[PDB]
Amino acid sequence: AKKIILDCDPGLDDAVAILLAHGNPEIELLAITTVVGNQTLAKVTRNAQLVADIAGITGVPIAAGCDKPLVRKIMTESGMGTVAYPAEFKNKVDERHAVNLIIDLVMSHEPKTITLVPTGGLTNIAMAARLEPRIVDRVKEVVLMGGGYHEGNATSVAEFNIIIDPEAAHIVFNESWQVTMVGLDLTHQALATPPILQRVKEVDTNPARFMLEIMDYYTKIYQSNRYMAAAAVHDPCAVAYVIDPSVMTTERVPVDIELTGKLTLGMTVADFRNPRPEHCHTQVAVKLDFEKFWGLVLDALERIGDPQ
Amino acid sequence: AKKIILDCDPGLDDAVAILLAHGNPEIELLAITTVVGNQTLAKVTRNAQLVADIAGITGVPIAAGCDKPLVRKIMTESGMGTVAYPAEFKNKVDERHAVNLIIDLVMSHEPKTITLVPTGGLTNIAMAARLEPRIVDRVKEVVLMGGGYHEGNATSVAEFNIIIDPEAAHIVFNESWQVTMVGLDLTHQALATPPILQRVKEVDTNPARFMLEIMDYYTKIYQSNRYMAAAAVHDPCAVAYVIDPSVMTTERVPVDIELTGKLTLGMTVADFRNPRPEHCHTQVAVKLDFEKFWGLVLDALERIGDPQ
Amino acid sequence: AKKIILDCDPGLDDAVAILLAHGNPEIELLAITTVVGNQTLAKVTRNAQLVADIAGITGVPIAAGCDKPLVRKIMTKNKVDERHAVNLIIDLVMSHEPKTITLVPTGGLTNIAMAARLEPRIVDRVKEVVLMGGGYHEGNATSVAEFNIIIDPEAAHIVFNESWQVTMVGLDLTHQALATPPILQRVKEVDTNPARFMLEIMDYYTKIYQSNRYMAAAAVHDPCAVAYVIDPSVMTTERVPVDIELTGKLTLGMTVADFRNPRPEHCHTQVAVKLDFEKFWGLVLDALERIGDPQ
Amino acid sequence: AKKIILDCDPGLDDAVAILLAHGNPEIELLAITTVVGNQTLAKVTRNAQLVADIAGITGVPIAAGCDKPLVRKIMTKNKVDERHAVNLIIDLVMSHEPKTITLVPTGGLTNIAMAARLEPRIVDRVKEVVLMGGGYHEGNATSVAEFNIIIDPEAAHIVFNESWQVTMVGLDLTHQALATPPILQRVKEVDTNPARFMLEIMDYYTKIYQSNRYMAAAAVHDPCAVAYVIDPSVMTTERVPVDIELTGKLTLGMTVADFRNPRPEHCHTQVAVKLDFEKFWGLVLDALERIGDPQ
Ligand SMILES: [K+]
Ligand SMILES: [K+]
Ligand SMILES: [K+]
Ligand SMILES: [K+]
Repeated sequence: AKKIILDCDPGLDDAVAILLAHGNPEIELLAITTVVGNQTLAKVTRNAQLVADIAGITGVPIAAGCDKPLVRKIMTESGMGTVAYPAEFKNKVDERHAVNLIIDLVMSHEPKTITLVPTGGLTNIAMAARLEPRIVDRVKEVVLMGGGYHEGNATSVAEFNIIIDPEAAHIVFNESWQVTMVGLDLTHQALATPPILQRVKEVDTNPARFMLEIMDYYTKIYQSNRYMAAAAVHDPCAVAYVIDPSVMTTERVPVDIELTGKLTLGMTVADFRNPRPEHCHTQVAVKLDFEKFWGLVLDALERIGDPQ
Repeated sequence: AKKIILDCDPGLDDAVAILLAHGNPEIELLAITTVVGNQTLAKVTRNAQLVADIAGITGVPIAAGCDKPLVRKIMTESGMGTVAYPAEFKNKVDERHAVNLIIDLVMSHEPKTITLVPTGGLTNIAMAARLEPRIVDRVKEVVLMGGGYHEGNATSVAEFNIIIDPEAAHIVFNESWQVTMVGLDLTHQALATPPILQRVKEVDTNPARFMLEIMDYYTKIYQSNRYMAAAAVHDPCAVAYVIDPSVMTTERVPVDIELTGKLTLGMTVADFRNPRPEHCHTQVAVKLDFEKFWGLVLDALERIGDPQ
Repeated sequence: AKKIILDCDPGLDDAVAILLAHGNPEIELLAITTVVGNQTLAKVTRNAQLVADIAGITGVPIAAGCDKPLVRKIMTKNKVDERHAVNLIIDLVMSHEPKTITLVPTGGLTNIAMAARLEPRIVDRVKEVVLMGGGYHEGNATSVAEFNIIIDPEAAHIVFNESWQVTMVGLDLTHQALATPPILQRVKEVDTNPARFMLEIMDYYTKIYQSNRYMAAAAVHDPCAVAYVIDPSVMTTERVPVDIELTGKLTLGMTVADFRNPRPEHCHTQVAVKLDFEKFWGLVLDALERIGDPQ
Repeated sequence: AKKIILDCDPGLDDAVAILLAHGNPEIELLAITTVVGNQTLAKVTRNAQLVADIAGITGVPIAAGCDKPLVRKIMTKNKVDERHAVNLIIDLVMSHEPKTITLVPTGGLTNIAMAARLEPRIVDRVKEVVLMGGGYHEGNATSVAEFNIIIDPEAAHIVFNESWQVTMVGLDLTHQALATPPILQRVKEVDTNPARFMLEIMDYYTKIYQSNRYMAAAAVHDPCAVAYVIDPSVMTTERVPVDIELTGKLTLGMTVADFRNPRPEHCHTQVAVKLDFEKFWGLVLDALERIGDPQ
């Protein structure tokens, strides 16, 4: 079965993550919920709509959530890359706010059956926990793509999804549900190598082309500032985890969030020190199983086929 | 008319505030919403129920809101003082969460017609703004009892309602609605002097006795640590303001909230310095009109009469 | 009698405080120390030399102390002892009997702090500390902080946290020390080059500041610190606890005082409140007369 | 040749670092400075005197520096120059040619910081700074911070922010410097009271720490700093920017390094990574031999 709710801010990675989730047979996408990111909530939502349509997704609500972080200010493109949007989408946005939507699903289903998988800022997730504390013990677990125990990108020590809303992050990590942090340390191992891209080209389906198109567009921009032999895809990793834990190793360690540091704001602070606790609701992802991971993505694509 | 929503955490002051609001003919109480305080959300809510019943209030929802602050931990009695609760209340709690309730009222009414009057931590108010940004331009204004520009109590520089949830406070003060801060600087002038208490005793109504009972109980505890000739009542002041601005002087000054200080956490930072801006959505209360203020309370009592 | 060590970052008010220090009989000026202020240490030292000459002061060593705050980046005739203010300070205190000197800082506390940490024995020989810094319900560098504290918050934290007796002559008081027209008169009619040197300075930096807007009158600050020394009776004080904010984003460098009431009996800090305009001004004036004309 | 000034807070590792400093031919030990550490300055000085005797060291001045961190509250035969480490330090640097000494701090940076602020001319005479402090992906005092940094964060901030060349021999490296059984052998077979004095100390503080749990082996830290001096080749280093966290609640005192990649060409800081166990240990050992038996 494996029922989830994908909370994301569709830029390249979220799209793959949506594709994988939609395409993998062990996942049941209950919803796609959206959150402000490096692009506005409105833009990110269209993007999600765009993907939904490409992948041929149906009967899965896409709800927009929070347009700004809890407390911090964000204080700072045509379609998605070179892909134009149709004048109108097939898939529309619900009117329930992602937050309100997440609480109902959770509360309307059996306990410990839904996994939350956030791939952007933690704001909706945080709001929902604070708004309906009951959802924290119902949820099966929280598997998120974010943070980095020994690696940063937004900064020397910090990861985007976290620095974006450190309080929401603080809320989420300190609630009691079980939390799996799939951070930069793992994700950086997820390289779309030439052989992989080739394999993708071989699938020859609209969605596969679309994927490569957006990969190409973003990769260039990225691998254009400096040099990346290859770019890594992050978000899908979280989903891959729910499909099959064994796809990476994890470590049980306490992780909390820095809200006050000048240099270390948003750092996901991990304590791998001498006595490791007996009871810890947090864990970090360490090693990726490359072949299995990319097998999963390729599989999802083959199954999606050419919808429409 | 004067439609409001009273967001409070009923301990002594909130009760008077509810009495005044219910009893004054220029106020239309749309709702009583509850928030975690120095007592748990559950306890505070009963207290509100208790008052509602004493005052003979009807058709005004009492909704419970947030049970903890946004990010901080609170990390720390029989009826209400000597007053016992009945086995069951006449007034029940809605099921809409205060937050959800505040958004509907606001959104279901004409723009700029509802005044928010928070008398406890700002958590519900903050949650609702973040959850439905639209409510910020609809609301007439926000008149809150909290803060202190030159006076603290929770600490040397800080006031309870603010130190309790500094982020919620930060959210509220930084949103764009018009905000009137009725802080310790004003409130401390609101003394229940012997003559006043006498005047209250002269009203001779159940609600008046009840008031004195709770006044007495809390006053003793308070005026028992050290010496208060008289205790001041805070919360009602906010309400008095909406009934009639002229009851106190205010000053337009920018006010923001300290979230990082070691000594100054939660301080409502006010800038009364050399060029005062031309456009400022914040203002502070400075001088109380004692006679008019206590006249208002005495009036409300006379009008409430003896309900039931 | 009073022995002091006026620590400062000469510019308008320091200058005056210096004059009043010198020209007042009950003040014995062991030394004039220098600290980086709005201006570069160098400039502040020259300045201090200028004024010294101007006041016809001799036998008072003029030492330059620190040129950058402890941790923060500033970010925006008579000679100079080779002594670094800090060492000079230490000796003077080690070199005299206990509780006889009073430290009179009128810039940031960076020499004072350094000195307390280098030789700790001085906080308990020092008679008491009297600074012109802070504001308990007033700010200038910010809504809440004052120029002297915020420049070197750590330093200030240190000083305020030492066990010695500190008297904070903050903005709350100092904003009473007005330079009003009538005053500009009796000063004018003293006719000493210093008296003039006063108004010259009073005015230049009188306007500028009044210039942005409309400080109907100006106020001196630095002197008030001396004033109190000379005659504690000159202004009122409340003994309240005081500490320095180092981490607030809005409140950095705020002199935080607790006036809440239960009041402790054992308080080593206190704050200036009400000033006796008259007494104050006289003092200043007498001193100007007394200096006469520096041969 | 190498002239250094081993700044330290003697306890187990300092002790060794001292031995290796003395007993190594290429090291010329201008002085031994002392700084408050886990122990009181006093105790740390005595200790240093003990060891000095023990090593049969003479002509090396032993000065006590600061007894409390700059701002934070700690909170929980051979004689002592009357020189305060800080002054002593300043002279030595002012008293010799440019770029000839290397500062080797192995406690908190509070004397180094103070000294940089008192006489600024030293950051540009000093050859380079080599400290045993920090951790870039490792912590001991906390998940992320190391004992030497967190003790005096400001001080460390200062040092790391000065323009001089800093080499941080942090936990990442130092946790390689293991005291393994075989090692405990060749040491045992040196048969000098110092050699013994080593294991005596090695063991007492060997167990204790291994005692809480199970440091199969122990590691020395302080020495590694010396080691590098003696032969930079002894361990690898990466030139990355490094700064000190002063305000994080979880991250205070963290040595924050940026390994992100675009890498600047003009970096004055660098970090220790891989150690040559062998080369390291030899060094230590040779030094023990060379000391022979302190007459
Ligand atoms: K994302
Ligand atoms: K209240
Ligand atoms: K000054
Ligand atoms: K050490």
